[PDB]
Amino acid sequence: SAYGKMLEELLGPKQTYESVTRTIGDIVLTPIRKTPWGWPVGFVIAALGLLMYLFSLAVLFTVGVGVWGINIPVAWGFDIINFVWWIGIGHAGTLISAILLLFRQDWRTSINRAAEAMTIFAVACAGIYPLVHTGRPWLDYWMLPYPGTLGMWPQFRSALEWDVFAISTYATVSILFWYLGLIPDLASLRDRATNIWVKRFYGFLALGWRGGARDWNRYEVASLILAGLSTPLVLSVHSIISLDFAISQLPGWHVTVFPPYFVAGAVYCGFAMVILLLVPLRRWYKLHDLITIKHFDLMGKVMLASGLVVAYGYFAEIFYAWYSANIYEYFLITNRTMGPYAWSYWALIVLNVAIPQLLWFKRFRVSLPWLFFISICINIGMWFERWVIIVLSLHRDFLPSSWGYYTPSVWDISLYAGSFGWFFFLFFLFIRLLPAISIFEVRDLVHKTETEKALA
Amino acid sequence: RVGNNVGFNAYRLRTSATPWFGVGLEVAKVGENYKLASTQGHFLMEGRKKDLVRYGTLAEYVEDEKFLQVEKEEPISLIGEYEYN
Amino acid sequence: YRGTRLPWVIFGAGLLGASGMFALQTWINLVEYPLNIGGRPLFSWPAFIPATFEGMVLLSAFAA
Repeated sequence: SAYGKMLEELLGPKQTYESVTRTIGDIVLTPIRKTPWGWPVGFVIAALGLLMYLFSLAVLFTVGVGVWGINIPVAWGFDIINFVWWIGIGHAGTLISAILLLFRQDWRTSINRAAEAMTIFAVACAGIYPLVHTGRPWLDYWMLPYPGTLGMWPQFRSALEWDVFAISTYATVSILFWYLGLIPDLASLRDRATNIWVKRFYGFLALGWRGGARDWNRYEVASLILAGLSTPLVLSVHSIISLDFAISQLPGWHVTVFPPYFVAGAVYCGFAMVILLLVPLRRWYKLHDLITIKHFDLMGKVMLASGLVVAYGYFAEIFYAWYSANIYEYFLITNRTMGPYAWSYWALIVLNVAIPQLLWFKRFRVSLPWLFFISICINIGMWFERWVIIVLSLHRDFLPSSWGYYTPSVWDISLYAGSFGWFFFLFFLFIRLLPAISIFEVRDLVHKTETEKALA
Repeated sequence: RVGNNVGFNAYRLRTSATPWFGVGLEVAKVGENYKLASTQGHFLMEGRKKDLVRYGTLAEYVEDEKFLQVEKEEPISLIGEYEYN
Repeated sequence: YRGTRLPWVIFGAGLLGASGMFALQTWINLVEYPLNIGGRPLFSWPAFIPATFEGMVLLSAFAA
């Protein structure tokens, strides 16, 4: 049937419930020192990247926030370009896990946890920059509302006060919706462990899951509503992060279309990171029977449906800069196209509007070497968008006597390139400790493929 | 400890006969790059007159006192208004 | 089973996290220490919504 021809393109040749469990119950529950190579010599490169993270933080806390090369015109440099970037990555991990659950689509089941757990670790590296770019990080509890023996409360008019309410909600909701999606799987890992103190570990995480006829109905409504709550959440988290630029009167920042273009940029850069992390998980970890090439064909289309709202945002920011008869937004066009950071706006149009237009053609989407090259070109390209928006619009603004440059210091590089350590330290821990791909959601779409094969 | 090595001691170029200006200089650049920490940045009014220092001349000030005060209507402001009595 | 009563406690706790966060920022800016921060009005009815929205999403997902 026409419905079976799209289900059979997401799974391998033949799969049963104990086969989809064994395929994921062998990437986990394999013994330590039987764990595959490339993980420990990938977890060490990730741990050495974490020692660069905790040392670029210990140098930042001790010496100051001014080891970053941030000037006074451009006080927001890599610390916020990488905050909006890292949180932008995490938004298309929930568009897979939560927004696609609204559309009841099934190409999300295999890429569910490898993107939902990708969100959290892209928030654990994005939730640190608003806690560390402050000059006095120890007083970051002042951005929280609490009766604190001095009548001051946070402002609730600035988007850095909505950030600590978006990032903290995005954290403790994409964690709970991720931990919700694990209690059935951690019950599969517990029942299949055959190792005391390993069965107890997953038996403690999967609280009492039990399966259950009614426990599954309460799950299907808790997972649907959480998916229906993480759809306006991530539509607002990178819209609130969008508003720490759009509530400022700066020329390149007060662009009103930032909310539906930062969200479109977060889904754009996020699917690039999902593809960058699944082509290795599909190749190295033998998950060819679960993460089929139709998942990348569709991720390349959703990464295209978002990349055209970004490539539209580059025009709704150029046109309405010109359409605004301001001297200061006319200059915005003649400061990005020309100017000292002209190459930033041209290593951006090339990397978001020229190179990733190949996602239109199935020749450049099914072919994973191109989808992996376009995803590299988007993650770098969507970093330059966050550099064009922040630094290229700050360093040349009103009052020409306040024009800086922001050459980033070594402690911006040794913190951003070390942030990938804290991302892969957790992402390699998640692969080894937890199922790197949903089990019951892949038990379904196997029960759904046999249910459709039953009629035909 | 402050002015201990701020370079270019210009006193070692005088003559005591031409102590304030002399016309026997040979420049002959021997350097490539220096820091030269200046605070301003752009030294040009990038068309942003009327927001930067507005200039004129008394030739056109006696004939029109408000010759650079732009006549603009009361700008709309959604964000309330407070009184400072 | 015939349906779960969980969507009603999510919404009940989500309306309590929305009317409990909008009523916190309004109380912070009107009753308890009202500030002239930026010439903006005390009851700024915008700029309270992006923080009572994430008080609605957070309190719901805690009850979800």
